[PDB]
Amino acid sequence: STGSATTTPIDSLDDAYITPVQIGTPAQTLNLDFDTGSSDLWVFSSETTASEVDGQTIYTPSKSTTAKLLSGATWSISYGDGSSSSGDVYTDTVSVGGLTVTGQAVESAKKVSSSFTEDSTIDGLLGLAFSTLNTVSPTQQKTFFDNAKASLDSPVFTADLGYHAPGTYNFGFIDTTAYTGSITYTAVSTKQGFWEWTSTGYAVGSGTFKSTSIDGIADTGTTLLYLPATVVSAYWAQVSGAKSSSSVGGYVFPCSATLPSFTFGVGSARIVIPGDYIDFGPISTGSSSCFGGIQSSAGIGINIFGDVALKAAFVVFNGATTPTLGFASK
Ligand SMILES: O=C(N1CCC[C@@H](O)C1)C1(c2ccccc2)CC1
Repeated sequence: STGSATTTPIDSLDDAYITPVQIGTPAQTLNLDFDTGSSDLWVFSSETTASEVDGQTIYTPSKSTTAKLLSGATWSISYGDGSSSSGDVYTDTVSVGGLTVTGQAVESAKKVSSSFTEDSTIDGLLGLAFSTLNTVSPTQQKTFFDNAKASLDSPVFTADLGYHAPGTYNFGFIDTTAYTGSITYTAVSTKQGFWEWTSTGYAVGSGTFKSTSIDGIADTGTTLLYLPATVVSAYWAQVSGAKSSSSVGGYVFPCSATLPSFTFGVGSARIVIPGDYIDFGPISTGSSSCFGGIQSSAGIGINIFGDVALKAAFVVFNGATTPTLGFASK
């Protein structure tokens, strides 16, 4: 089997991407944030504290003939940005782009943090990291990909995120028309439950490439590119007027600037992120200070190849017995 679904930016800045997902019988379609950095499929629901729902589409298990309460099971998760949600668990039929999993754990939110309430465009998350990170207790549950894997034509999914444009998540096949040149594959460590890999270095603009190992995660659920402070300083040094602002929470730059590209290594191959992809616009409405898309990972504890990086590439998440990651230009 295979599945193919379009993923759409939630706003003009590509702050996140949403992908329609069918849950239950008859289908209830929710727009979920596919997140390769976590492993819970959770949704706004009829059980979510009413004051914490503001425009989201909710899953109502009592209206689904295939929903079954997973007795005794609860979940609770916190994300890198300090957001969180928690609740109880149903199993139900879940389809993405024509690919159906029966008995998928669908984590129903009783509580969500303010950041989720305030984003009317995201109805939940669909985790695509390794199932070892799944938070369901006392019986850990499998991700949608982990459940679908054995039925797929090939045990893979691909992320093809657009810059200010829709893109695609494919399950079970590699669309050879969706990228240029060849896909370069690179080793993955699953020890922390992430799609963790080691970039071979970087370049800033037309500068010379610096060979250096940068260990990080491929995370579709993180907006920006978070890299070591040395690397980030070298980037922003090439933008007149750019500075790290403690008050704003990272590097900012004059909105009148033309940003240089940033290149990252994947083995001997190179992925080029155009300068425009690094512009996240005014820090507040009407400001001439703009927020940068490349930021320091110093305060995080891990480097994160988020959407800014991934949208520059066609990315293969290969879930074979020994997982790997593949990157191609497009
Ligand atoms: O809605 C979110 N956004 C991310 C920040 C920019 C916003 O436009 C979108 C939040 C989120 C999404 C996915 C994972 C963790 C947190 C904070 C709730």
